[PDB]
Amino acid sequence: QIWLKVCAASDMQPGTIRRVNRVGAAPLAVYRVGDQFYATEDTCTHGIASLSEGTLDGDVIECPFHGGAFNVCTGMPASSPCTVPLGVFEVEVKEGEVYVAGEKKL
Amino acid sequence: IWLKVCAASDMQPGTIRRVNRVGAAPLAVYRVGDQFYATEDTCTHGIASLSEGTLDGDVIECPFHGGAFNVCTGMPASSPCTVPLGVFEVEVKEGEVYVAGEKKL
Amino acid sequence: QIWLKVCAASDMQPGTIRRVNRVGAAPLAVYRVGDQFYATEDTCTHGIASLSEGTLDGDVIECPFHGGAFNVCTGMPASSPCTVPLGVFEVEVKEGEVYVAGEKK
Amino acid sequence: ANVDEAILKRVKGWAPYVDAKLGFRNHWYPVMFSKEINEGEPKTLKLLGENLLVNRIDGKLYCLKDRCLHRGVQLSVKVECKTKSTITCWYHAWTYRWEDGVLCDILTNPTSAQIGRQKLKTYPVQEAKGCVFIYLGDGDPPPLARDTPPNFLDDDMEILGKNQIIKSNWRLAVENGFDPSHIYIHKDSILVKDNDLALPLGFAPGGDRKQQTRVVDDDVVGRKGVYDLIGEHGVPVFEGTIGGEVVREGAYGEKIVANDISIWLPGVLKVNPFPNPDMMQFEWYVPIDENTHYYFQTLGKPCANDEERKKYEQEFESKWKPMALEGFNNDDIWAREAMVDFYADDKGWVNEILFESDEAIVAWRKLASEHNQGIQTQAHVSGLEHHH
Amino acid sequence: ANVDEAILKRVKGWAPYVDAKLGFRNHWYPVMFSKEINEGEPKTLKLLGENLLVNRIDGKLYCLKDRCLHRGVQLSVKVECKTKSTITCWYHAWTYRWEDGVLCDILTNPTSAQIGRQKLKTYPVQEAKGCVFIYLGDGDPPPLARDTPPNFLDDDMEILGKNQIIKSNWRLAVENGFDPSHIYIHKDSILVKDNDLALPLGFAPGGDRKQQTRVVDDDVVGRKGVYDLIGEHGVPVFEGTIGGEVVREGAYGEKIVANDISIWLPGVLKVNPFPNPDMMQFEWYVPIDENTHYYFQTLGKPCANDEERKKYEQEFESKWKPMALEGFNNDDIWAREAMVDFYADDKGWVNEILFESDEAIVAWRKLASEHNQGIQTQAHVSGLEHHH
Amino acid sequence: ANVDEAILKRVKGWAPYVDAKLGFRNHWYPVMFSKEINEGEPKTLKLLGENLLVNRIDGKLYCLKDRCLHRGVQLSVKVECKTKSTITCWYHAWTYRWEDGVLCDILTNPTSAQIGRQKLKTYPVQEAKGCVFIYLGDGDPPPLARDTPPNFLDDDMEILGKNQIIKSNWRLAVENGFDPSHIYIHKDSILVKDNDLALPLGFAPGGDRKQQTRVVDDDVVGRKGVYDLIGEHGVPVFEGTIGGEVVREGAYGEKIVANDISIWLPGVLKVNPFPNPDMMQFEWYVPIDENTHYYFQTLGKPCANDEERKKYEQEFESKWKPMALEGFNNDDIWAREAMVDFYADDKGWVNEILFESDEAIVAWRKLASEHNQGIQTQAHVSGLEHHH
Ligand SMILES: Oc1cccc(-c2ccccc2)c1O
Ligand SMILES: Oc1cccc(-c2ccccc2)c1O
Ligand SMILES: Oc1cccc(-c2ccccc2)c1O
Ligand code: FES
Ligand code: FES
Ligand code: FES
Ligand code: FES
Ligand code: FES
Ligand code: FES
Ligand SMILES: [Fe+2]
Ligand SMILES: [Fe+2]
Ligand SMILES: [Fe+2]
Repeated sequence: QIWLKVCAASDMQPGTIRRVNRVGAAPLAVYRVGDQFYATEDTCTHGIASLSEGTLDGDVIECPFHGGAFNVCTGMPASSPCTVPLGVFEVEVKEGEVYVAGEKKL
Repeated sequence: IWLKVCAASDMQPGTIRRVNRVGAAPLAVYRVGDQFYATEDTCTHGIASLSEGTLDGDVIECPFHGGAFNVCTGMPASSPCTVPLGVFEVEVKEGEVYVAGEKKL
Repeated sequence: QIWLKVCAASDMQPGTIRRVNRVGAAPLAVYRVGDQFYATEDTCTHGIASLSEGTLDGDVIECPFHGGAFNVCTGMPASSPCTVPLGVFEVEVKEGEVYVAGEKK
Repeated sequence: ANVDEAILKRVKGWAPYVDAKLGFRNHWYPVMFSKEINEGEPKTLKLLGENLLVNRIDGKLYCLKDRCLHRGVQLSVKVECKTKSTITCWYHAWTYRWEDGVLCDILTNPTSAQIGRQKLKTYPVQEAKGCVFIYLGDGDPPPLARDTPPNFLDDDMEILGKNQIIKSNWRLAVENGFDPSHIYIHKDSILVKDNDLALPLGFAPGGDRKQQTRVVDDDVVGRKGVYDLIGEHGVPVFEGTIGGEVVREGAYGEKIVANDISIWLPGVLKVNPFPNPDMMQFEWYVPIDENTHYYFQTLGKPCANDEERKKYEQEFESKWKPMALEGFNNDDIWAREAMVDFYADDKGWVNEILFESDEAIVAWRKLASEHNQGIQTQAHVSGLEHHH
Repeated sequence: ANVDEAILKRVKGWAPYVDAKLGFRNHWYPVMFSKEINEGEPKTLKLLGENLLVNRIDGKLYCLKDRCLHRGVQLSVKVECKTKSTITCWYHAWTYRWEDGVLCDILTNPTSAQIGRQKLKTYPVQEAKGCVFIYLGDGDPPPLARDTPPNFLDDDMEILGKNQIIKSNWRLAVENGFDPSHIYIHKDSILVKDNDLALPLGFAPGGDRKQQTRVVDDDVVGRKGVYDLIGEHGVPVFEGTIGGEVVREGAYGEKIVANDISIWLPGVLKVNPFPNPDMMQFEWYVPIDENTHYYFQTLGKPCANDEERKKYEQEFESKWKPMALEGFNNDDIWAREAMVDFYADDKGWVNEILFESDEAIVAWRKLASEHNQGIQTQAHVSGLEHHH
Repeated sequence: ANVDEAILKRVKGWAPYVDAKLGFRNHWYPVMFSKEINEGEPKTLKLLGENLLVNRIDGKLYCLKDRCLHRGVQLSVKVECKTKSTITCWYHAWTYRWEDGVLCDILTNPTSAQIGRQKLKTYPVQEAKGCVFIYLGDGDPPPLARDTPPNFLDDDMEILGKNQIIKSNWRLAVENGFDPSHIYIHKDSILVKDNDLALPLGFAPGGDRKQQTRVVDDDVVGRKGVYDLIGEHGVPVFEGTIGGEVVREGAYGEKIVANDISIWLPGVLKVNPFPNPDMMQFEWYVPIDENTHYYFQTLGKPCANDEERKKYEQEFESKWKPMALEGFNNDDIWAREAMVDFYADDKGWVNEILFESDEAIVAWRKLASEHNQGIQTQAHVSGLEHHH
């Protein structure tokens, strides 16, 4: 479906990440940066790691396998060895419920 | 059984004195503060004289390879030393340092 | 002949170097070190570099090719790879005019 | 110890494994066959960077470090065993007991204070299934079974094999071994045609991550390992395609092999059944130094009597060894060698781009990182260094 | 990046050039002749430290990095071209398109998420005058003309040549070639006698420093280089003296050669006319790794039709290649090799004692330092590194 | 300079010696025999890591550094001696005087300002006793006698010998030669049987540590050395026992040799008498590089006239060279080679376990540390480095 209910916005602390599993599709990661919410593909583009098992530092997610990293707002690589941008998914808060797009931007 | 080494005042804190024994291997006497300790003089790792080494607290550093021993326990404190030193009983009695002619256990 | 008039003292800013060309002879370098003037051969003794294209650090000129260096007062090497001393020329400032000796030492 | 700290900081999932270039200390390792070491004829080898001497005395195996305490020469340059129970250094004649390494005599100076006071390093040695295992570690050893795969030590299991030195780091040999997708390199092996094997080109995995492996950290004998379960939910590939066109087919023979594949610390693979439905392959990748390993291959077949064993040996010689140990696994050897350059500067551990079947490899890296019994270091080789 | 920073700080005039041990990135370099690379026959080479594969498909040249994205093996250990437009790694069958390097199939796992989401590095390749040029650089290439000397690409200029691997750093080759005084080493070359050359022993320079060269940095096609003008105010040396006594003479032949000598980025020399008054020599010194270069020698002569081309080709094989490319330039090869030890630790760049003819070399060093299009580093070879 | 500072810090008894991997500067060293260099035939060698050229002009030896000032090539790649007194570099014809190293001409530019303003390094050379010595040092040399053992230079002493290159560091050679207990390795030498030597297996020391050696710090000729006195109060060991059983006997011949054994800076052993009562052996271990030395062996015998010398020459060639210099010292060569690995990472200098007869070695290390005339560094080799 177009918008996927994740959780209540209050169920995520600043600087945390939640994995969103999807029937028939690859998982997403939702990130809380301050009061804002962002989402990418959960699988690192450099390999098979889950970015939701990584470390968030401001708006940069660090992959747990090789220390590559991405900007979670843009999906662009921030650290080697990552070179392929992440798919970015729109997040909206409606009645304090977090929703993530089922299709990536562009 | 007891050898007369020196006056206690003859040795400054942090100093080492070699004790030659006729018919026997030499000993080393160490002053750590106001306490005294005695070990074999010969490093267990080779043929160095520990009395030519450097005392840092209760640890004697060998001049040959930088191995070290705790002078109270005779246990190695730095590589390459692995074999414990013979420890010899010390007594101060009447301003006089004495070393047991025999090793303790 | 001997003394050569190079320039007005004021024509050189402090910490700068001026090349003095001489027909039938090797160029000189005139150094202004604060309010004092010194003169050497211009050609680094290690190569073909012009010391006038180098870097003055106090009374030491650093060659621009290899980072060799010389004390501009004594001409002696201050940094490798320079090993052969620079020819030094006496300098006198008289009435705000810079004069350099005809020949060395 | 062994690798730039900037690389170890990047590989958060398995830094101890990446650091373990010289291998894991405090495990048993096979180094030769029993029949290669004869009564009173000492043999030299290098294990985890350390030069060792092995001798058979009254049929029992003893292992001393092949490095004199005095000036650090190898005793083996000129072996002088002057009594049954001793070896004498050729240089200044420091003499050591095989049994405990104690410096018991010095022929150049029998009054020396060193006599009885120094000890040369000894390691436990155990023979099992015609194979010589050395415990490259300190203190009383664990049971051999801890560091062997299931069934290897079975009473009825008859073990034959082959050993040789290979020019790659041991971990490249392990990963190649355990890698489910590497089956591709075996697609034209003579074993496939000439023993009528079913052999896919690869696997399309299915299920979640956890389902791809079974981690054993609860074996009763203390074995620690990983089973590769890719084929439990996976569709095996028998038709490989480019742009939708078939370009390659797997092998559609009758004989089903490699149902269960498992890797065990310290680095020994078990493939069951293989290379035939009634046999098993066990192979070790034993660290020699940073650049080399023993590829120690064994085949197991249950046997009930000398009739069955002798027939197994003839078949081993005429078919299994040439067709399988060589004809199949020779391609693994140069595959290992081909990875050397990427991982030689330790940057391969960061730059590798993994895909789905590498989940087996990752599970092994984590298992190895968490349950290894110590990291061998160059200081172990040269002589341990400390200020307490 | 490549050299001890204490050394770079000393060589203020040309630190980038001293740092460019692996060569200059983002230039065109010739690596082989067209006729050496046949349809569907991929060829391996190393350029600026990178292993590359070149292939010809429907007559066109394509260049891929010879290193699988997965576990970093060379594809060329066992080339598997399964369709005309792709290569399949022999290990796990990751499959890449020659035309853009896109990972387009994986035979061992057709469902893998990596498919279509990874790209193997490709480099532009262009054939001109029978020579294969690779742009070892990133993004859209500049015109080839930028990185070729004047006249190499002229319509009528017929180019023939030879290529070989020489064990020195590329910069030693460049400097030897452009060095006015090194002509001394050629005084007994078979070409001097057998082609009646006038050849001095060296030059006594005249005029000032700026007049010793012409620095070209305003050519419309963007080429950057230096002409050696030592002979414009210099007296050529025909009588070599020790203590005023003549111990060697130059060569007093009729044919005038080497009127203009120029060196151009990225490292190509033009000598005109040479080895004969109606011909030109162009030679490249192409960095392979820190210790080796391609010595890519070409001779150009205007030919107006096919009869002339064949005539030239026959003169080349029978005369110019053995007498000039070999008989003259063989001495350059061992000259280059003789400078390796002094520069190998990078200390020769500090300790060298220059004299006046080295003004040309210094002009090149400063040109190359200012106008190169980037410094190749070991990280370009292994994988670029950056921490947020 | 040369060794990890953490190792030099540990070896407080003899840090300069441990640091002296390349040898000691500012001493004389023998490098070849006089008869090996003829008039006007320059000879290359490497000494303390420096490439050198030696020439004989009007009977006299001269030594130049074999490295052109200009681009650092070896002149010896292509020797051009164009006048009796000069050598001309093959590359750009820089010309140097043998006598003082002055750059006196440049054939490629006779107006160069470098002429008369640069000096190629020279070293003093002296022939004595048929041997060529080089002072590998700066400034005015001391007398040769300073760096030779007592009696080597006596008027009557006839010296014959042999030289070869050995693959160990020079210090391992010195220590092996001076080591009292190393005699064990010679127990089966053909010399011992065929020249009926008495040769113990070793020595049980007697007396105190101080009586085990005699250090000479002489200031008449300035020689510096140590005598081995282990046999003065020591008991010769003629039977080797293990666990109280005799396993080996020494040699009970009549001839008593090696009464006095002394080692002298810069590293020359004297054994008197040897290998026969009427003769002495002097042997140098001359550093070539960190891994290599000249084993320069000489036998000396006082001879009064020509027919004594002639006779000595015949006995040397027929007997002493093959039985002693080879038949005895060949075992010293492979013993030295056996210590390389342990000392190669410099860790042997910390991890060695010394016993009583090593007091001689310790006395040498301390003597050498206190009285050497300079440590050769890698910077002496490439060019001395200093920043203001
Ligand atoms: O190292 C190994 C040794 C022998 C057989 C295999 C194998 C694995 C999977 C499928 C078929 C054979 C293997 O990996
Ligand atoms: O690299 C080179 C290749 C060919 C010719 C020359 C040359 C230059 C000047 C005079 C004579 C020949 C050269 O330098
Ligand atoms: O290698 C050597 C060099 C010089 C002397 C000896 C020697 C020492 C003691 C007794 C006999 C010979 C030796 O072995
Ligand atoms: S898998 Fe994320 S950085 Fe490699
Ligand atoms: S002899 Fe004391 S540390 Fe070696
Ligand atoms: S030319 Fe001046 S330091 Fe080299
Ligand atoms: S090195 Fe073995 S006894 Fe001396
Ligand atoms: S290394 Fe090429 S597909 Fe695995
Ligand atoms: S390198 Fe010797 S003259 Fe140029
Ligand atoms: Fe395999
Ligand atoms: Fe040339
Ligand atoms: Fe000897």
